[PDB]
Amino acid sequence: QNLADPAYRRRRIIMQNMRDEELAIAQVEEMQAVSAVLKGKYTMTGEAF
Amino acid sequence: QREGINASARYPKNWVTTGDPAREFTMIQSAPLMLLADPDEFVSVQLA
Amino acid sequence: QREGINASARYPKNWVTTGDPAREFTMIQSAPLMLLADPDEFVSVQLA
Amino acid sequence: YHGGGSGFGGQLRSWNPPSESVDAALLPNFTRGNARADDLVRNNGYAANAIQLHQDHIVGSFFRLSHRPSWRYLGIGEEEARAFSREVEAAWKEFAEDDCCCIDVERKRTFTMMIREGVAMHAFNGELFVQATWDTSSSRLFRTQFRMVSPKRISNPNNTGDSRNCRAGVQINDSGAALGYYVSEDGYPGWMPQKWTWIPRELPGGRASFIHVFEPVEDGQTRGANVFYSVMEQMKMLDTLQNTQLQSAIVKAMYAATIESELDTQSAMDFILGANSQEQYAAAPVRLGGAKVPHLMPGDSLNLQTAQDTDNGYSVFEQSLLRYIAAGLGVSYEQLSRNYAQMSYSTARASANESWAYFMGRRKFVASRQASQMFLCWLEEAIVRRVVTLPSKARFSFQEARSAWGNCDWIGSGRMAIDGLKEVQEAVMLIEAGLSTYEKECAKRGDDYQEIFAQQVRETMERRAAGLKPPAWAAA
Amino acid sequence: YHGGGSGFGGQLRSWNPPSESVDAALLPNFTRGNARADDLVRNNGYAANAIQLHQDHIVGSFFRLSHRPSWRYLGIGEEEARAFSREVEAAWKEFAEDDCCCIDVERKRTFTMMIREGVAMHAFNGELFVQATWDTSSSRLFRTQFRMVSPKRISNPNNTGDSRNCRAGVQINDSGAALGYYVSEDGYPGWMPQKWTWIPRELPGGRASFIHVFEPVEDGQTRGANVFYSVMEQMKMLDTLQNTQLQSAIVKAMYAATIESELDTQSAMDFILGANSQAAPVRLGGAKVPHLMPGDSLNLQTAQDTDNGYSVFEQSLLRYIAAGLGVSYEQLSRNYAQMSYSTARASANESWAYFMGRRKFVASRQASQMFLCWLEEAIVRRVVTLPSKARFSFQEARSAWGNCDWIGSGRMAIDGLKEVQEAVMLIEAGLSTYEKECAKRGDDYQEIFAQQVRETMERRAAGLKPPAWAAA
Repeated sequence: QNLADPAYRRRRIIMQNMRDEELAIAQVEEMQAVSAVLKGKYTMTGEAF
Repeated sequence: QREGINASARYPKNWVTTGDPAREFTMIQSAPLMLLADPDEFVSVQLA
Repeated sequence: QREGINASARYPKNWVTTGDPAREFTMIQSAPLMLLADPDEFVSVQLA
Repeated sequence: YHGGGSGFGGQLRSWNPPSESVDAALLPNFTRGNARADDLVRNNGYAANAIQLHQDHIVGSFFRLSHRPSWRYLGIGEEEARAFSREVEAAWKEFAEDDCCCIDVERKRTFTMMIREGVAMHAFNGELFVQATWDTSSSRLFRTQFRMVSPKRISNPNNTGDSRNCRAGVQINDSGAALGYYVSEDGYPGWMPQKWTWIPRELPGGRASFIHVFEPVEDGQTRGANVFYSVMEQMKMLDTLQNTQLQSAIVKAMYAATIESELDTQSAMDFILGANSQEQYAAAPVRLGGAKVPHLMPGDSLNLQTAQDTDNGYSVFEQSLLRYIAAGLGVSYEQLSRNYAQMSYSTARASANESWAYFMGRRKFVASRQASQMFLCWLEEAIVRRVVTLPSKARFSFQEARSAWGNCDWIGSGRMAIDGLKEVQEAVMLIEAGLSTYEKECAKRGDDYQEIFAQQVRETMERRAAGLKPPAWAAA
Repeated sequence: YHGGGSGFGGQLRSWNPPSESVDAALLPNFTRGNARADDLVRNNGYAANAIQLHQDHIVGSFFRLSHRPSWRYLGIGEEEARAFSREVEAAWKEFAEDDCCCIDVERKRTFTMMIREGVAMHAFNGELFVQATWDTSSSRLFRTQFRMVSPKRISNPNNTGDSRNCRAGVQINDSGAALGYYVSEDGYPGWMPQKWTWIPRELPGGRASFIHVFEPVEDGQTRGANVFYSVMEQMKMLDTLQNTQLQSAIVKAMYAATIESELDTQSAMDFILGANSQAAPVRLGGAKVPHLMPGDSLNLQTAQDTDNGYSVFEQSLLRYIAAGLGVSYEQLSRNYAQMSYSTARASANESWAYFMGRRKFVASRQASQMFLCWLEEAIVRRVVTLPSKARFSFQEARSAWGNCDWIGSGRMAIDGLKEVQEAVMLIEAGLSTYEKECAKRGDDYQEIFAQQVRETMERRAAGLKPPAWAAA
């Protein structure tokens, strides 16, 4: 019941996409912080970086 | 850099590619670096 | 026509493309032609 | 209750609008709504008419100040209060109506025109914004200037998404209040980038550095919605109907007659219409002079087309749509459509009364709030620079009770009645009884009673000096 | 909120106006808009009527001056202020109403004509430009001269693209304030301007050198827009409809009859019309009764009604145009349907409100600026004498010294008696003064009083009955 017009469903997927991006950034920052405490050094590596 | 923002954290944006399926993207970019001033203030031990 | 500039001198524009690598360009274009209403009020000799 | 269900015969089955807060119903299409309202105002006959009525009836040609500080609360007195009021009024009167137009930074508008533009922007945008600034280089008596801001300039920083505390650039604390506004910098060249600036609403200690005035339709509104939203669709579709009807009428009236013949393309026109084949794919033109009777062979023929009524009932449909639009916008039908058909005195007076109630309401709320806030902002620098002196033995200083020290009421241009003698005879009858004062009856004319008393007491002296008859109002 | 959505049934799925500032929506096609407005002014019956109504209602036939310096602020007293006002008014009256028209450089207009043309220029172009210069070689008392500039003459140099600081020839400082205007030079035996000169708005001494007048609506507006944009399209389409209807009526009424026969071209007109030829011009004398063979025929055409509902459509469009422009419908179209007194008075009030507002803003600002520009020279050349012990000099407080109010023509009432009864009833009570009632008719009360004392003196010296205003 209720439901929303197709124009509205475009405003929810965008919000959760932004939330997911922010959460990924936060996890990257946390790993970057933690790896510098357990050991003196860390290495940033990636497939295209 | 056109807007005037530099050395910030989590700069967001979006654009439309006007392609055959359309599409509207979303992006965040930060360039983070977490550093420690005094490295041997901690002591790490494994506890095998 | 989007900004109504037509048949003018040195129309500039500054635009930014889309995509993950975004690049900004700058261009001014004109249609310059110089004409003499009466071709003959000048004599151009070659000296030696 | 059938209203909350399917309907009479299920006709309302699909009509299920969601019950959502006012922001979630207005903001997602705010820019498009403002742009459509502006497009209507710029390019429609009736929209500009409604805006001009708003500007010229709410404010008029002069917006007069009346300073009435609350002397009793402050525990000051009467005579020094009157002296303070007189000095402040004179200082303001010089400040506002300088013909150098230095009150605003752009040096384009005086005080009254600024308030008129404020009412205009509130009429088709739902909000007006005024910023108070300073100039260090300026060497004039007052450093205070008021810069108007278009509601389009106020938006999010770098076009980011809305959040819990920031909605359309109006930063909001835990409650419903507002702290600062994000103002962009717009450039007429469309290529240059724009930069957003954060301007706090209140300066650290006492003064307001950014003014926002509107009428909250509901509880949680952050940016109000303009008054066209009820009736924009009808205005645009009415414009489309008008243009289509006019083009159709021109097309129908263009084709005067029709030729039916089997000969050449030119011989038929030569022999029937009465053109000229001439001695020396283009249409051979006839000469309009005379009355001609063509001679038709059995094959040929001539048809004088008959077109429909060029106005088959369009005026009545215009009447219905214009009544709808006038009901939506608040102005009466006569004041909007300029129809002014025959009607007695009672109907005209009733319609004018109904329009005037709404106009008085708008004047009391919108323009009055804006003017009072701007006046208090000026009075701050008036007191600081010692241009005026506060009464001694005051219960409070200026900062503590801003409203009481700068309490003011504004006088705008009054109503021009339908009949002349009746209103003034009414005013005289009220004056003769105790039911009204001279201030109330002089204010209904847009004049301040003290000025009239001063002019009358000067005129008595003038008439006495030259040997003329003393006026009626003079005392024996 | 259906306004900002798709619409009722998706009808407004294509109406997407761009949210753009007034400069971004007026500048690109400004010259074309002004050209079309001028085209309507020069070639339509109603546009010229609206311009004439503006000129003759807002300004009238005379634009008078009333000088009232703020004596209390300067701390100069009453009588010195009155003497200064009288001298300044006398000097201005003697300079502005010269019959040889030396106030303007072109020597083609007086003062009232210049103000009327300023209002008219504001009417169809949206703004008026006045330039104030000195003529050194002149041998007159006052060297001040004011020259009008048409709004088309202000444009960017060399027609270059606009910048952030210079939009449409108006150079702008950090804020929205203007500094100087690029004015072109018109070469008539030719086309398009060829020389652009810089004219600073204000001289370094604070005097006025260029005057700019208009009414903005949005925040940033470099140059103003005319009043025709709401009804330019309907006016042109009405013109086309009118001309097409007129031509159609002429064509339809032209073909009076129709002859159909198998004989030759000439013999049919010989035998059925009666136009002797021996094509064939007919003689319009008498009434004729032709005789036809069975194959012949003669038909008398019946045309449509000449005005088949066109008049009411013209009424509707004219009401729309009148709503757009500002003047009431009866003034624009000269219609004057059967109506009572109350409706006429209501409509006249609706027009007079707007006209009074325009007079108080446009003409008043222009005349005040010109008067101050003239007054600076007078004070300098010692034509007038400043009161002694003034708190401020002239330069410190310009507006306080030159504070003036202008009086134009008054309204012409529908019934003369009722307004006179208004004046006398207001005067009998204390609700109004003689100054306002003399200003409502367009007169200065001081001159009326002086004329009245002179008249009673003349009557007494002649031996007639004393007038009512003289007291025994």
